[PDB]
Amino acid sequence: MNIFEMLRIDEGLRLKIYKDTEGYYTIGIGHLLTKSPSLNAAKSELDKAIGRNTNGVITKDEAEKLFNQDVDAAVRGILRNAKLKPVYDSLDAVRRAALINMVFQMGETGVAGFTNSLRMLQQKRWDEAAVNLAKSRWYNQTPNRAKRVITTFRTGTWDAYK
Ligand SMILES: [Cl-]
Ligand SMILES: [Cl-]
Repeated sequence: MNIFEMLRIDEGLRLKIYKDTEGYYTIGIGHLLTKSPSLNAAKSELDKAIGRNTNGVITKDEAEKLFNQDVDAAVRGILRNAKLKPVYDSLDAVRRAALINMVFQMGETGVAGFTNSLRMLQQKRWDEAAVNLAKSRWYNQTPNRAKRVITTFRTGTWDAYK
């Protein structure tokens, strides 16, 4: 298990434009295209992202290319953020993947707002952090996925993804 296999489980793989759990146009392995309700706007974002005039359909290789870029972008966002970087640096590689997962789903600014959970993670108060993380819109709207990520923070193992 690693961050790519983890997010592939959590996000799935779809080669045609679909709506994510929030209703937003998405493709591939959780590649958000736009929050606009216009399918045409989403297709324009897709064509720009891929470099060709699709029409809402991509290949598996193309989906994996976006995925690699999106995982990169999550890590780079963590490292450039003054709240997220110290927490990330303080973690083991398994829990680092859990934080990347959160940033992939919600964005750098969103995760950086979890001030109290971030402090508990920095303090390595794993059970307390897990309780605090679940007190969130995140957990309520995607509870099975959040439970997997929270278990990863709590245990530092991949048990929730086996
Ligand atoms: Cl993008
Ligand atoms: Cl879920």
